[PDB]
Amino acid sequence: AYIAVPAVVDSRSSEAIGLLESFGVDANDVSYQDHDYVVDQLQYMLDGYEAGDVIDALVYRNWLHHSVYCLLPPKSQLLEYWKSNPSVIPDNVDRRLRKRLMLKKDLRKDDEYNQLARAFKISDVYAPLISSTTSPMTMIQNLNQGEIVYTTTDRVIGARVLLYAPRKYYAPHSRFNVGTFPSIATPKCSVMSGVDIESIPNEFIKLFYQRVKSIHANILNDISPQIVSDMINRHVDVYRVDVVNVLFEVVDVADGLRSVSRKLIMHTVPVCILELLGIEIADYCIRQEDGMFTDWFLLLTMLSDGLTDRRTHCQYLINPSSMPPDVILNISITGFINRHTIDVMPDVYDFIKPIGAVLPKGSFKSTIMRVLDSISVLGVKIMPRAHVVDSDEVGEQMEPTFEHAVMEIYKGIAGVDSLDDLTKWVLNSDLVPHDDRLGQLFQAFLPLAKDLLAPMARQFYDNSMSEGRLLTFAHADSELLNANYFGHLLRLKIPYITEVNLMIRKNREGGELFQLVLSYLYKMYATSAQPKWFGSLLRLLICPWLHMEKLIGEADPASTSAEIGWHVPREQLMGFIPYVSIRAPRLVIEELMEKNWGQYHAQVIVTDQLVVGEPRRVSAKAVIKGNHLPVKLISRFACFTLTSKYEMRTGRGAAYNARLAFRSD
Amino acid sequence: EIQRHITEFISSWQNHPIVQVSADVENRKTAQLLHADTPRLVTWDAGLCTSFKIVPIVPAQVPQDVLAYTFFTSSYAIQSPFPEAAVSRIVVHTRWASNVDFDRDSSVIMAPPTENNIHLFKQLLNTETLSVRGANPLMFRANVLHMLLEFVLDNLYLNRHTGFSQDHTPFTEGANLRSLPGPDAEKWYSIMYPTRMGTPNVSKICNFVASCVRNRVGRFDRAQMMNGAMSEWVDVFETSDALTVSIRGRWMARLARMNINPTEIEWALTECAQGYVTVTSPYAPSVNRLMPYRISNAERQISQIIRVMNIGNNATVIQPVLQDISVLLQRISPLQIDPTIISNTMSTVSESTTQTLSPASSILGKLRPSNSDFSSFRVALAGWLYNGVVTTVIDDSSYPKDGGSVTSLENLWDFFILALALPLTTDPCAPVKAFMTLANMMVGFETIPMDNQIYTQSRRASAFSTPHTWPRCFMNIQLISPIDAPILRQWAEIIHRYWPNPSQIRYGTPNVFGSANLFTPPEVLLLPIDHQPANVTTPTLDFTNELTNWRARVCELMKNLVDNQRYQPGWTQSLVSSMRGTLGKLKLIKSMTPMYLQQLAPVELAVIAPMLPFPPFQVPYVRLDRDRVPTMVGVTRQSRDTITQPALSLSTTNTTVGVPLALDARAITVALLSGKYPPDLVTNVWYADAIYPMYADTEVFSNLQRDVITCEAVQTLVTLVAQISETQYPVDRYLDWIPSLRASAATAATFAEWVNTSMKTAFDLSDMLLEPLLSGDPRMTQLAIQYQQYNGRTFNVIPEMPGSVIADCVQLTAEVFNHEYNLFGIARGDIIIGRVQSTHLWSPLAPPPDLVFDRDTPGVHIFGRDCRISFGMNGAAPMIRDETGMMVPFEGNWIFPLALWQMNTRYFNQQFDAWIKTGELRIRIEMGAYPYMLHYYDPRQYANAWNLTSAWLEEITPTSIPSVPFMVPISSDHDISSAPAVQYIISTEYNDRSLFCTNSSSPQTIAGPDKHIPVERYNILTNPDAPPTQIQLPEVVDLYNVVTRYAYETPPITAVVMGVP
Amino acid sequence: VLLQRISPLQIDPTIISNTMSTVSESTTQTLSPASSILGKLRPSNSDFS
Amino acid sequence: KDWTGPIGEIRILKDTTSSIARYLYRTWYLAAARMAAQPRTWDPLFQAIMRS
Repeated sequence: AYIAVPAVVDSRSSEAIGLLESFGVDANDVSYQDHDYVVDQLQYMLDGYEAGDVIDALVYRNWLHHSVYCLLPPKSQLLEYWKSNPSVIPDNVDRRLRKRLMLKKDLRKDDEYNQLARAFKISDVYAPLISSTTSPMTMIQNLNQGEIVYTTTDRVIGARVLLYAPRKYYAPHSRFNVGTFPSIATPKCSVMSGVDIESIPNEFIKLFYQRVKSIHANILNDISPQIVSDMINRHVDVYRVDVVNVLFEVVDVADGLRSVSRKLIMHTVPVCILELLGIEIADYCIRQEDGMFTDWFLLLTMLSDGLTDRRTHCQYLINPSSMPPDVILNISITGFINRHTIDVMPDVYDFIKPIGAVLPKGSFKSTIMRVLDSISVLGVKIMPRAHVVDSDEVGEQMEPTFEHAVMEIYKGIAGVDSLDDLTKWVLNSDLVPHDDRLGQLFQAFLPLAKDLLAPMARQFYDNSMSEGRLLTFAHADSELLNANYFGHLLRLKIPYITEVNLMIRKNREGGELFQLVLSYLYKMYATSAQPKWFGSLLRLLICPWLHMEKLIGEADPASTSAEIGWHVPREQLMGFIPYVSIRAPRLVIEELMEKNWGQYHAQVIVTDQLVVGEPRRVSAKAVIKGNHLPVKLISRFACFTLTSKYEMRTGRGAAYNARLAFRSD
Repeated sequence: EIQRHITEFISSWQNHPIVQVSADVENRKTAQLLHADTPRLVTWDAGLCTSFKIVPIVPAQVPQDVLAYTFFTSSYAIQSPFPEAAVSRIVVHTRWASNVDFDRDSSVIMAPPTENNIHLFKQLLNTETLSVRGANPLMFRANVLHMLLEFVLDNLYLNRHTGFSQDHTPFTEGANLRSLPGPDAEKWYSIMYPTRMGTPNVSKICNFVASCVRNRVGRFDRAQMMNGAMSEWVDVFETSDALTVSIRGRWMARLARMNINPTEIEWALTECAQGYVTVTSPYAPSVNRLMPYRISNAERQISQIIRVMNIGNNATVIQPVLQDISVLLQRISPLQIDPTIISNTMSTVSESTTQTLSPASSILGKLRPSNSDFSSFRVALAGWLYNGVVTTVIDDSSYPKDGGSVTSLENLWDFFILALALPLTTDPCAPVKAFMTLANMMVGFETIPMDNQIYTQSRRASAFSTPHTWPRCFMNIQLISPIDAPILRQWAEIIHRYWPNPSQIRYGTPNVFGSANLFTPPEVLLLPIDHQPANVTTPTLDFTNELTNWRARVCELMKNLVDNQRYQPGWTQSLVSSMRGTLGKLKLIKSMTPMYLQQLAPVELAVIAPMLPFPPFQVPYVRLDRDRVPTMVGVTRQSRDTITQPALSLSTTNTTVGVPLALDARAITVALLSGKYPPDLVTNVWYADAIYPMYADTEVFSNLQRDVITCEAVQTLVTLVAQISETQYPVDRYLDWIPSLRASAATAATFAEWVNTSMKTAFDLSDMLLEPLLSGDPRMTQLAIQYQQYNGRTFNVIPEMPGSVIADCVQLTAEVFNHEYNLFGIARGDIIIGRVQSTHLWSPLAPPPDLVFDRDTPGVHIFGRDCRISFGMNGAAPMIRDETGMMVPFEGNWIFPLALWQMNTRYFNQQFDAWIKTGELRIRIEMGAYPYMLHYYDPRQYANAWNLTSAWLEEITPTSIPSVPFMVPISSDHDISSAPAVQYIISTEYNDRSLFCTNSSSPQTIAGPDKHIPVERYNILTNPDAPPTQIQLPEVVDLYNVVTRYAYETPPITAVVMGVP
Repeated sequence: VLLQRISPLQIDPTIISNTMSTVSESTTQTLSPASSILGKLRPSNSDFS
Repeated sequence: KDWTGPIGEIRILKDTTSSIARYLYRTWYLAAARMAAQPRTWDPLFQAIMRS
């Protein structure tokens, strides 16, 4: 039996991962194949040939007929190796050619050797032979015959390649086997159907499976993970989180009767949050006595990367208000249809540097800055409020502030005075803006946004880079680009309607419709780049820490923790500020004691008074000179905080060429 | 309106367009044409084929006073096939007990009727309906049609043979019970076999079960073909749904019509190869497999028409196809480049160093080889498969740039290049371009008469593109004077005599592959040149064919030109002799390319052409005949004003299709002058080695499967749109009692978008089905194609529309729905609002005939267009006016249309509701069709319907109405004391087919409406004289019949047809 | 303006765009007829005053 | 409004836009479509030369 799963399977490692219970199969007899090398071999295979020949060749290959390649030096070193110390010449050889090879001190002057060598072919001796002009189909079709295949080139696909000569001449089954490529040559070979072709994270397995299901879809023996669990029976990495989707529906129980309105889906919630919140297939009220969402459905919608319905397939942004064109108040969860892993660590996060998250104007900030401040998984704090900079704060240290500065833009438009008249002039009864008038307002908004805000933002962000590594919210995309912001640029959105948020909140300090107009100004000020689903940051923020305590937990607080920070020598006249903080098991921090923390230099200015009831502290300022810190310099196995202020354990202080120092116990 | 503008904003947010095809699609058309995916045809169902589940509503009174708890089977935890409840109804739910491979993403899932089922009927066209409840009553027919389409498309499965087990209880006579898989399967057997239950009581279930036939349970027929193998098909008695059984029987009939066994697969892959590779198929008793691939001819032709309509005047969709066939010819062709043969042969041309001109060295600069010259030759070789949509011409830059005198030597070589390159292209004006190329170069040297002052002799030869820019002096050679233009008189006869001759080559396998060509017969391809099959397989250089003759006579014309007496004394003798030697050698160059084009290229075009993602599309080639040059190949996709016949509406409602593409003339004649063979080539070894990896794929077998769905969805579209619009095709309409609006072209286009989206949601498709037809006017659609010659004579092809399965099954489901509208949550007729106060226990879904009235009832006032209400003055009664011009008070029996109430739903409520509640008038509101709730009530207590019916009357809107609420009493099994109940809304027709049984585990029903187990459904059990196959399907659905269960396997083609390498 | 706001008809831009396809490039030298008429028609949503 | 969703990391511009950017779009689009159809960009030697 041979089934196929949508993930890279190695025999020694994916057993340690388990990798089959991760799709949802309860489970010896299950022997794993090593399909690690075929993916890199496929990547080397694709750059020369086309796609379809390579894929349609690899499809027709069984993974039980065990075989191997053979690679030989082309012609001159082939005859030279037979000339050399081994006389291991096969019996297919020419009777005259082996006789001329068994002699000593052959050279160019030998006409009798050279005349026969210039008419000698490799295909005379070795058959079947893969040359460079052969199709990829006939390579595998000839490979499925005779347990060894002779080649000429490296660029082959299939089994392992072994070499014939030394490099100086060149230029075990069980009953159930899993793999990552569906075979067709056996009437019985199977493919699992858990996840679709849209959530496969390898980008070569995805390209393979789309082409397989494009043409061979009728003849695939298809099974589900429940049927796999029927057929079977009768170090620990972080940043790999199982995800599922919630198939729910909104119900409207008025009094007695209930109705069903929509049939929604919520694409990539993590499984650990669903386990720790303890939710099941039942009904739920998702509103409080006020009408706010009750602090767990809010977190579920802030973890996902999508929310659509199932009858049509358009994006569904839910209503956060309580005005009833469409109020979502009751939820009935009905199942979980796909399950796979995901690498939570993104691509853009390479060097340790501050995080600029771009949210729109009416997104929920006042709730998430309350919730993220109140999380603690271990003896650390994940994201305190003192490390978070609002989008508001950058334009407030100014002669009358940027909101009030563009509040008086009305002086300059003909027929416009008394700001309510401007807000009546721009928006109609629909509160959708007119096409020209919003741009006519924007052509006066824009020099106030660029020539007045951006130098102050550049100065403020230099100051914020100096006094620690923080997280900075931002309204628009270009607000972090016209000001030369240094850090990771994150474009985010929430699954909610940000517009009707702007009419719920009172105490807005100005026109309540004016801030909706100002939100439209920022929405048009930004560039045309696609934002990336706030759950893409929130899973990074929460889910590695929550997975950490299941295996770091109660080992010892002294020797699971360690911290990185800048170190000044003791010889000073009147020191260790922290940079990150790392919590890991014992072997990982023992592997962190090496990888020396030199080749990283700053210039610490350290002068302040004691400020709070905690012990002696001076809020220093470190400015990194050299390169910033890579993450693979730390680990893949050790979680670390992202934001930190600067302080050390009276007198004064000056510019100190600091260095780092890994301390632990 | 501060809070109200938020509602307006959200209601203008939620009306976003569902279709965003505003961007261009011609980057996706190319990928679809080069590689279209297969649909998913065969899917297996291991459960039991049903769609109706019997749901309980009100639980039974399992403790009571008049009967002990030891009577009921529920006290002993005995599992029963039916819910032991007080009221049981039938609701509709597709694919419960269905362990499918994967779902079609279709579902008609319904709540029980005590809940609200309005969300199924506001799905389609209610963009502008505000409330959560309520739907537009002018959308009901389109909503029901989409619901029936989903209901059909959710049942397209094949039944699977799971496995049996003989029982050990004495409940049956040792019968063989089915075992169906799943996580929890020990409770399906009570549901699946009603007659297996023991009979303790005189409860209604036990009165039904013990009054049936015993030997109709489990297995009764199998086909055992081999020892120790799966049985291929069985026939089983179990709970089923005869509509679903009918749908899956028709689907199995279609897939059994598509079936082939590997013997003709062997024969077809031999005939397509033309013997150059052979394959095998075994000779043994079969294991009864199912490989659906053989389709008809018209299904292939229709998809060919749709693809030709896709490539419309674009030349960037069809360019990668010719570029693909270039690489595919390059893979298996034996010919190769040899660029050095001209540079070798021009090393022995006798000339003098003293001269300034050099005829030996001018050709090598004019005709430089660069090894990328077959990339422009194999495209011209591949363009012979398509003259209808592709017309390969010579590039503009390959012409001598405003004339060029014949005294010049470089332009004289430039003439030779074009004269060799022009017969290869499929452009019909190639001979007149070849003639005018010389006639441009001879201006003031030799003159011939023209047609006008515009297309003169000096008019550029590339400007002759239309087949009647041909000069009269070209088709009458006598008009060219033999003594004042003798060389043009020569070249005209050379064109009229030695131009190549078209032929035909016979590709294709007509049996398995449906032939795709139109305007040519099947199993034939047309070539521009002549071919002769070779007798030898060790080929060698010969000089007797049309291309070598053409090269020789162009060289001899240039020899007569250099030997002309007006042209020679302008030169010296050492230059004339060198040019004559160069021409005499260039005639006798030794290249294999004219022999290859004669003998081997027509074989390997026919080898390739069936195995091709876009099949050949040709109109007839012709040399030199002006009257048979084809213009305007054109497809249609719609009719016009009132002409409903395609042969009449074809000539004025088409779209001309086709492109020219440009190739250079240098690279074709480098290929023609320079080409050689391998050293020891033997053709029956070379082609047998080359063709063998090509014929292990199955992509053409996937395209044959896609053409089924591409022809099927068109007839599905026509049949479904004809139920709401006025088309020309003869269809059968059933849903006229359901009201709808007068649909426009925008409504028809939107409904057709929903049709093909639901069509490609099932079958697992991801690109571009039926949008070429969808882009304009889906009401009147038709498919045809035509071209004409120059003389106005038109050929045309109107392919017939073959049999469709989904379009038949939708009409079958509508025929059932006409008699079982109740099960899908729809009522028929209209309601009568009036105060009825009594203690009786009749049900409002079956009212007594004393309370209803119609238009034929004497003394009933009818209200129409005219709704004018006069108020009351000084105590007189207010009045409303009749249709006949009378003026009546607010009393009696009235008849409204629903739209009259909807247009005046505020002004009528204040005037009428206080009179309906307490006074003495009763209003009949004509609707035709409506959904309904069911609020039950305990019949021992008081019950007023006014809070329900006032909430129904106040939610009526010019857009929508909510579902109609009723009040049905709860039946009991012992005597109860009666309390007065007031109800206002009753029905008119019978409306109580949805009820299954009342007091299921009880001896009798005394008070309230009763209904026993319906004997007319379970016909096979209760009637001992009926055959087991019999279904009375257009009237009732019977919920139990024999179903066949297959165990066929679907292997790939290469698992049975090997190929012998 | 009043006659625009009463009318049932909305002038959509997408009917010409779903047919004519600015891509076309029939020849290789200059613009096609299909891409040349769209440069004149300009199916933009400016106004239809 | 004059963008669709992403094809990976690229949003496409719908041709019914009201702005001037469609005339910038069609020149680069036609340029790419006409350079990709050239035969010289597909032999491996010219790709090695442009690597060099």
